[PDB]
Amino acid sequence: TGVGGTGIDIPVLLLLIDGDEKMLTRIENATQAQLPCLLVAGSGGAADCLAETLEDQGEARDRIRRFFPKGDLEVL
Amino acid sequence: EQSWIPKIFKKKTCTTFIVTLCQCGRPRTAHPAVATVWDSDAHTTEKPTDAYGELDFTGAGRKHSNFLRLSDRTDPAAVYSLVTRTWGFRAPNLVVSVLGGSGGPVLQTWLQDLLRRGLVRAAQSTGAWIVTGGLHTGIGRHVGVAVRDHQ
Amino acid sequence: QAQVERIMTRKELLTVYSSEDGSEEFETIVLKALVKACGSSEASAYLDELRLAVAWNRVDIAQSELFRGDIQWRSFHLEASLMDALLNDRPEFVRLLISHGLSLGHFLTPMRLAQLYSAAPSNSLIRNLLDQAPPDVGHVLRMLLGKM
Ligand SMILES: [Ca+2]
Repeated sequence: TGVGGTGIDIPVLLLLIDGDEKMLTRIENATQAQLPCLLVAGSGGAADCLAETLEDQGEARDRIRRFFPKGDLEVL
Repeated sequence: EQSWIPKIFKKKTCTTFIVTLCQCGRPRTAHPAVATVWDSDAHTTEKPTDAYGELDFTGAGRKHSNFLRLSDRTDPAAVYSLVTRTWGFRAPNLVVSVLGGSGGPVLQTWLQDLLRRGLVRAAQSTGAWIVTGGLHTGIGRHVGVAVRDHQ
Repeated sequence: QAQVERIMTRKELLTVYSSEDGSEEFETIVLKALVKACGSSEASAYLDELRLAVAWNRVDIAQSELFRGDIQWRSFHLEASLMDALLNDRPEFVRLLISHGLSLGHFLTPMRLAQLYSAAPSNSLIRNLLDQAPPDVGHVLRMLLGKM
């Protein structure tokens, strides 16, 4: 936070609210970048599914909390 | 002092053609005459930036909104230095980036309230930056309106 | 024994009644059984449980399950439930319903407001004022405050 290195690190995080498979990939990339992410329950697809997974059938939830397309895709 | 913005940053052009209608969406009629799978950079020609400057929204506004057009493959260090020094934005004490498509122009009332109250109050107390899609729709619009209200 | 095992195989539907020392209160139990017996979330088959919850005062149950976020509640879906909650004085429930993505501006209509005012309780003071005076609400306010 300025003053070159004399300052201190500027915190950062990402807030997630619903999304789609592309949003899930974005979240995965960000996490692999070691940046905190926050999810909101009840937002919708791509956000509530991860919240439920953290709280915890998994395949059934993946199909339920997200639209039929890409649900069979085990890449999800 | 913007004589160097084109020097550092650059703009990207379709250049090569990858198929009536191509991947880049440019009509076949309007396409460079120089021209399998579209390439993000290999099938792209780099050119100096040309859309830098400030915006003054018609009607109500702050008469100052630094808008810059830059290539996707740009080092964040130069962008951060530009923002911090040239535009006079002080180093944030916090940065929050919002994510999610938020299908539907109108969002849930509970979700809108949660966002505008919690996130914006936290930013106000700490004096942070918020990064969202610069689009006047959905979550970006909600963040913008909440930030303006708290300002 | 085989019958008992078969019953256990589908225990998702069976629900016990907790006497709780003469509780004599199980609306919540009925709602819990109904919600746990559905599972699938399509937002078109959960309206009946919502209407039952409105008819009762089990707001907590509805929030826990019906509005846990799993189901995709639309806008027009909650119009009737909101109207019922307003007519029966369900404050917590109306707050919950409006919270979950209900557009008041697109909801309230002159007919709706007329019905809300017609919901006055029997020979109440407001009923007398309305009869003495479409909602026809401006005149009563001007009479009370003074219109000056
Ligand atoms: Ca049902």
